[PDB]
Amino acid sequence: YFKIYSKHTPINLGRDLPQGFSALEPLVDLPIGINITRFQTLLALHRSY
Amino acid sequence: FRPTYGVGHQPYRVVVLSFELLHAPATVCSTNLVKNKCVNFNFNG
Ligand SMILES: *[C@@H]1O[C@H](CO)[C@@H](O)[C@H](O)[C@H]1NC(C)=O
Repeated sequence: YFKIYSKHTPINLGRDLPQGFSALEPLVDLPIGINITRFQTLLALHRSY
Repeated sequence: FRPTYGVGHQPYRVVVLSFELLHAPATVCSTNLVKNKCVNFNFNG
């Protein structure tokens, strides 16, 4: 089960990963068994700076 | 595919069904409701 636990948080902060509790709720579950032994992020920023 | 052909030459459709017993299964598988009284529930298993 590839479970994706997602939670967006638009909170005020001067630096990333600030103080405060925000539980990660489950969003999408995938009932497909695949061997994920490696990982990369598809980052098609295009408009990047 | 002629109508005059016999059973040996007549089209016999073949559609394969193969249920796979792999690791991740599918949901290939409901009463009504009561309001207030003692019953047995199988709500979602
Ligand atoms: C890949 O993942 C599936 C699901 O967890 C598992 O059944 C299978 O054995 C894995 N394959 C191998 C041999 O790594």
